[PDB]
Amino acid sequence: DWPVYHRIDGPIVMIGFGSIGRGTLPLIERHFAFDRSKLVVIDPSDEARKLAEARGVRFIQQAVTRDNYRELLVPLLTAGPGQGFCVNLSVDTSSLDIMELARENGALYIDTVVEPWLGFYFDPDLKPEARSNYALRETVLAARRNKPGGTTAVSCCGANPGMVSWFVKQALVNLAADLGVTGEEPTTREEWARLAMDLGVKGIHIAERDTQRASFPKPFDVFVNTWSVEGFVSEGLQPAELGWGTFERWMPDNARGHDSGCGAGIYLLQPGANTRVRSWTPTAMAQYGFLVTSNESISIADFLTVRDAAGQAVYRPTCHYAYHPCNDAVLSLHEMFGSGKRQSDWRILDETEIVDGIDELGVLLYGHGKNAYWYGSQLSIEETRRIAPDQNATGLQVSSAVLAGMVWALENPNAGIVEADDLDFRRCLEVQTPYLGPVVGVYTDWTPLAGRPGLFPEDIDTSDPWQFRNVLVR
Amino acid sequence: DWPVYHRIDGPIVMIGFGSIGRGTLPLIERHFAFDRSKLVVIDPSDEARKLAEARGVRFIQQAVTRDNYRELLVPLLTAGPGQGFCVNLSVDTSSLDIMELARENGALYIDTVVEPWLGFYFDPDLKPEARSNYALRETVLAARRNKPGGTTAVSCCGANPGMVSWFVKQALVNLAADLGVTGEEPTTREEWARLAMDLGVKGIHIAERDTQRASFPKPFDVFVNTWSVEGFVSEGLQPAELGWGTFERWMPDNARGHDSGCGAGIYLLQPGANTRVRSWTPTAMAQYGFLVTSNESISIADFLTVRDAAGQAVYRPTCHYAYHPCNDAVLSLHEMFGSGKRQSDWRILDETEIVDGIDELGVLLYGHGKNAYWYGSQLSIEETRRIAPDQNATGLQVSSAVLAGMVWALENPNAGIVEADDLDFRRCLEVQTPYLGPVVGVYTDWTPLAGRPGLFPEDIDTSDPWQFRNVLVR
Ligand SMILES: NC(=O)c1ccc[n+]([C@@H]2O[C@H](COP(=O)([O-])OP(=O)(O)OC[C@H]3O[C@@H](n4cnc5c(N)ncnc54)[C@H](O)[C@@H]3O)[C@@H](O)[C@H]2O)c1
Ligand SMILES: NC(=O)c1ccc[n+]([C@@H]2O[C@H](COP(=O)([O-])OP(=O)(O)OC[C@H]3O[C@@H](n4cnc5c(N)ncnc54)[C@H](O)[C@@H]3O)[C@@H](O)[C@H]2O)c1
Ligand SMILES: N=C(N)NCCCCN
Ligand SMILES: N=C(N)NCCCCN
Repeated sequence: DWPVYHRIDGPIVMIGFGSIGRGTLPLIERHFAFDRSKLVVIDPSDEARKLAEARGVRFIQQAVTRDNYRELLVPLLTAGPGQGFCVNLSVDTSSLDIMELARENGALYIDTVVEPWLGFYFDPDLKPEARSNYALRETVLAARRNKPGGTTAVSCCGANPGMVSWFVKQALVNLAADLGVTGEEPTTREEWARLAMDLGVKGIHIAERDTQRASFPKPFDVFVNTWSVEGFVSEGLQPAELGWGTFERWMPDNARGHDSGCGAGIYLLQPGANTRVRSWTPTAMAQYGFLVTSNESISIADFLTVRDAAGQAVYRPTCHYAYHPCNDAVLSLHEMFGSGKRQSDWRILDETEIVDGIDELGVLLYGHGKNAYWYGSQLSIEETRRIAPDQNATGLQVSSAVLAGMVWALENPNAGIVEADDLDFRRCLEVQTPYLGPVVGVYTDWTPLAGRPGLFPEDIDTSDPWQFRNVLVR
Repeated sequence: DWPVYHRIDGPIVMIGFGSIGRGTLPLIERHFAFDRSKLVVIDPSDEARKLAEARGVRFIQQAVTRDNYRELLVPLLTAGPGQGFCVNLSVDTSSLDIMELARENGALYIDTVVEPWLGFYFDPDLKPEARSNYALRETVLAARRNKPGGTTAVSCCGANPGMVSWFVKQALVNLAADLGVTGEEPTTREEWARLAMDLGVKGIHIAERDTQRASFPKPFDVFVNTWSVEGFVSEGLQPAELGWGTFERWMPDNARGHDSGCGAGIYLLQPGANTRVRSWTPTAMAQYGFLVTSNESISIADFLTVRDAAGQAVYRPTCHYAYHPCNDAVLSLHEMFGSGKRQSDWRILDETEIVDGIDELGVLLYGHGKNAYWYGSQLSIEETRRIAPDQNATGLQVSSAVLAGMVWALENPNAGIVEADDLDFRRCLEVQTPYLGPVVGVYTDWTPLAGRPGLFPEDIDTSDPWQFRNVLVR
């Protein structure tokens, strides 16, 4: 039977009951021991309420806001008798503020994104830099510097960001082993960064192809996706953003850096979901991905940075998302950007509405001696239905990563604010792997210069195929 | 009863029996009197052979090539009694060479495209300019100069190019009445151009939205379209191309012109089917179109050119395609350009495989006192099935235009080499309109600057919304 990993000796407050909350609830019920009445879900949606009622769980129909979050969450999280867990799977709420509240009150915390309070992105006074995930992540890093240690709070532990950080570590270990380099895995950040450097990893794509197909044709003026439409659209309209590698010799005119922080990132003055990059996955082969911002684009690049004695970064990989979402989402983006406005309506594909497909999600490490190596999950919708209810393949990759992060936090409850790169990757993947379907590593000789130059002149760097100059669709 | 317009007393030689041939042959049988045994269909494919045999129509299973076209076609064209008609609906054949052969032998000719002999576009020696439809059109214009008058040959008489030239004329007439511009209806090229000038038409999009949806989900590694995949892909990989208006104040760095010829065109050093433009149709509202080259982009701009005494152009409209193909074609393009190569397979949607949708195809005239005006056809697949067999809505707009061109050529058989702009638009529309479904004019206040500037800085021209600088997606 399914492993029960830990007892939760206090309230479980789930904030948000959308596609991820719905997929995560049954895993929490499955894998943790707790009096069922300890769990309560908070979401303003009527649709969410009706589903919660059907699932028999306590439900509070309320939006968490800057104005009410303390009066609402403090009593719920401290109801006792022991340590509670705030599982934040919402939109429109401040990850940082909720995380800091949980910590102040001794509750564990996890989320899958650094989200700001509602209103954040449509303020007519926020410059593009302030919209970036770099900036948002810096608020979390600052919180950690201000209050080191204390109760564990796991930031950005979904599929991506989240799981993909563990994939990068496993991929680095495999690359070394495949070269016949034996010896202990790295144990410190510095050792991981040096392993990437020593293997000659120039960069990393979070290389995803979602092939889930709907049972109905795409409706006009409806945005369709396999996870949050609101969240995807919001992220898609943020600047394109990437961790910026030391090997890069060119950036677009509209690229910008940051005055402060870890130094690992740049962003482009254009929306990520309307920015294409040339990339590759095992099922897609060569494909376009969208250069949508993601926390791990920065966090992984930062994590794998090697500095000289003077503190200057001398090695860092490029890192960014190369996302090919489901066909209906591709059409939805073309519709949205073509119209200049959000569709009037949206829907998230339910497992009952998906005829077939997988969410192929992995990390593509490139520039090393074997050119490119993709490592990740090929979870199908059919396998998903066999192993976890109320979600599609996209959702299960996320919900199972939340499960893994929750197990890690319960096992390591005094670790302070941590990112996915800080967790024990082997333990997290041991928890998650039952929900990931095939997890495979595949080498390819494909590069962004395959078939180039073609019929027209192009500004390419033929000496270094994986330069962003060659990857970016221009 | 359907009108039988004329008797055709000689051979009817149909070159190519793909999607358009299959839709055109029944209209030919319906609307012309002739002995059925005088029709001959030539196509290399077994698929076509079986379809022609099912119709009891004479079939020759050959590819027409530069090597064989004279020995193959001359006996067919001249079999008598009296004047034959060459109906060229093929790919991979030289429109100019076959046209010249037909003329030399006194046969009428019609096609829907200026196509080169197979091998043309894979010539790695070929400079981009030589790939352009402007160049191909110039070979036809030079043929007309070399041999003025003589037997009628109608070049590029499909839906677009073809029918849309007639829509431009009607739209100009409608604009003149709605704007209160007095004067007799034009009856010469010079008068038409002067009317466009007087109305202040800055430019024209061939503004198309195909909403035909398939009964099956898009297959991986299959290019799906509603008409020729080979043709669309070929055109899609040609340079983006447009008739270039005198009002334009900016062109991109990768734009180029021509050293000779009519002067009406530019092209961009990038593939047209991977070039997006901001455009509009009544059903789509604001949308992206692809800037795919088309003969009429040049022919309409040229036709509507006003010159001073020196022969310098003082007015000319911008004119180009802004094509939003069916959803499966949009996905197919993303797949093809993302992979850097043609899919392994392709299919053209049969009417039996289309669940719903329309081919909304018109002309969007902009820059005048009522901003923008769209005029064209909203033909649905349902209406298509009721009125014509063996084709979808895309096919019927094309096949009915070929019918109109054939009627016109029979009534005007010594007009020499002509384009759709040279034909009597009222007579052609009188023949075609029964097959076009709703034909409507719609004004809109939309402009390419709607919603702009937005979240990010953009290199726009705020002085004049319709500038190509604002239309082109960068
Ligand atoms: N790291 C990853 O891999 C990953 C993957 C998917 C989603 N996410 C993120 O997880 C979150 C949930 O995604 P989803 O697919 O479930 O989204 P969703 O849009 O399906 O659901 C979001 C839910 O939040 C609720 N909500 C809105 N305002 C709220 C408020 N003020 N307080 C409480 N709840 C509120 C909505 O009613 C909705 O049910 C999103 O922020 C998304 O960006 C991360
Ligand atoms: N102006 C317009 O509106 C318009 C619209 C659609 C198509 N077209 C053009 O019309 C033509 C026909 O389109 P379609 O949808 O029927 O294309 P299709 O791809 O369905 O059919 C093309 C046919 O040509 C045949 N063919 C190939 N090589 C040949 C050769 N050497 N000699 C004779 N036949 C040969 C093929 O076997 C096939 O049956 C294409 O060139 C296309 O570009 C124009
Ligand atoms: N990483 C993002 N920008 N969004 C969340 C993506 C989740 C789909 N695997
Ligand atoms: N005009 C072209 N480039 N191709 C022909 C398109 C026919 C779709 N109405």
